[PDB]
Amino acid sequence: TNPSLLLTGVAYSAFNQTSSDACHAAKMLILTSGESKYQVYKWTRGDFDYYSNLRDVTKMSEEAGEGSAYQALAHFFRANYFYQLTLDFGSIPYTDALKAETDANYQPAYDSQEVVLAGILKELEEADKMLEGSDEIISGDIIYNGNLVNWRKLINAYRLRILMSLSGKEKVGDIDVKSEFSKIVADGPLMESLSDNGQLIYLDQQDNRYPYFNDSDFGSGRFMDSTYIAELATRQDPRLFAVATQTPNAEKAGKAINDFSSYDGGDPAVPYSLVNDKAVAGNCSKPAPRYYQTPTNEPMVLLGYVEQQLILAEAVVRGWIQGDDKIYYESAVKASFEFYQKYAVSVADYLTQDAAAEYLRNDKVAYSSSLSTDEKIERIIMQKYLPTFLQGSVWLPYYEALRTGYPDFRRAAGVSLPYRWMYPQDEYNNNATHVEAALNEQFGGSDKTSDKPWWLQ
Ligand SMILES: [Cl-]
Ligand SMILES: [Cl-]
Ligand SMILES: [Cl-]
Repeated sequence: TNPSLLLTGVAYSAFNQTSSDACHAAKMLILTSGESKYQVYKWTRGDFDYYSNLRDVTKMSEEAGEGSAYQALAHFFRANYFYQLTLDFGSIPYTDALKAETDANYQPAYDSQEVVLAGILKELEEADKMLEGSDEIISGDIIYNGNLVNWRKLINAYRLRILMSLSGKEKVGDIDVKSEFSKIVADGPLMESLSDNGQLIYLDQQDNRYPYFNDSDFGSGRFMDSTYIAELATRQDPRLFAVATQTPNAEKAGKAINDFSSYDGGDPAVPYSLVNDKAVAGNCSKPAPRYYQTPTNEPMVLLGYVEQQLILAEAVVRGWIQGDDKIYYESAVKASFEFYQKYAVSVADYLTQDAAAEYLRNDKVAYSSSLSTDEKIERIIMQKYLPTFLQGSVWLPYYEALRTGYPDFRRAAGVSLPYRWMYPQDEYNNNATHVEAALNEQFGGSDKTSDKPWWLQ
């Protein structure tokens, strides 16, 4: 082996992450054949599966030369997995992780969420610095074909993602959140267009195909959530056509593809049996068939230009940086249309830049200085949320709803949105002392999905 071969594997695994479960929690999909615990906020324990991925990252770093670009990339991959892990749980193994075998008698101590977040922000800072000005020629880079500047852009965008998630904090470790954010924007580099997306391209070849291709979970029981359809339809958003089918009955009636009334979903917060009746009757939309019938569908975007620009828009509104928030917002929306136009081939004519410009003039979408601050934030977060259908943002749109309040996810009376996940049973079984110490440091001994983690306090 060699680091190039290992990079290919590490990069594929990281950039191929996606979560249909998250899309139930984020009110895009429903299950009508049974109760989805994600749809109705009944999850309990999470899992530590990303530690296996982290062990592969470690192997790639150990095989590479000290100070090499591969080592910089390892910091990026570590940051991405640790960020996702800490958002799930709070305190997690970090500094003490990955030093013994997974099945060793020794199991790792947990670091506080603040320590993890500050740590990975510093790892990303180090990665950006390591790559700066580098003439190193790497191989196996299936994301950016060896362009180290593109990696720096992605690293910096990721730092902004993390920092914006910490909008409720002045400091994280010794890092001043707003001043660090501003410094990164000033220094750059940042993604400049959709071409700079941190995304994985799929190919019609063994082990290289889109992850939902021929996924059996797309048959019976899977439909669009009525609230997501409504968010799109009320904005006259033609990305609706790209993500969803018409209802079977609307198709039968010969309603136009761009007739917003020909799309409908099921109510996620009523008993599923009632919504199954609506779906059986032919009155619910399903995910577009390209999501499971095409071997390359669309690239999986770990972190893209659309999100980056909307992070920047929010930072302007919050006063963290100067800039034109309207054009950050509009550049993001326009780029999202450009993305869907490429991959939603059957509805591409509705997704031109002329269509984007019209969409941006719609009620509920149009952005201007006269809007209230809360309205601006809602606009921005909504545009971050809408294009994350079956995408590489994984649970992040759910956590952004916890941070910002947007969207306000439909749920039955008395149902709370979980803040986090409980620790895996395996941790209680084999790492009990360290788990107990983590619960005592965080929540006075409690481990509940309703325990509010540090980043939201
Ligand atoms: Cl090397
Ligand atoms: Cl570990
Ligand atoms: Cl478990």
